Amino acid sequence: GCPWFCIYPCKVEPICGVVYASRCPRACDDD
Repeated sequence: GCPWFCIYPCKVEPICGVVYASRCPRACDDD
């Protein structure tokens, strides 16, 4: 299943970008 951090992105980087990369493995299959 996809993590909600990756499903519901935010527009404030790099704090969102860092967590995005770390909390969205290929497991999500890009939704």
